[PDB]
Amino acid sequence: NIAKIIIGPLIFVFLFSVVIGSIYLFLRKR
Repeated sequence: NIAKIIIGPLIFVFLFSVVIGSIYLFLRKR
């Protein structure tokens, strides 16, 4: 297999997790 193939979902879930996750903190912030 290739590493890139793994980077695809790895970066998609990683980047997305951070983005969406950021809201979890923002909402708490006041």
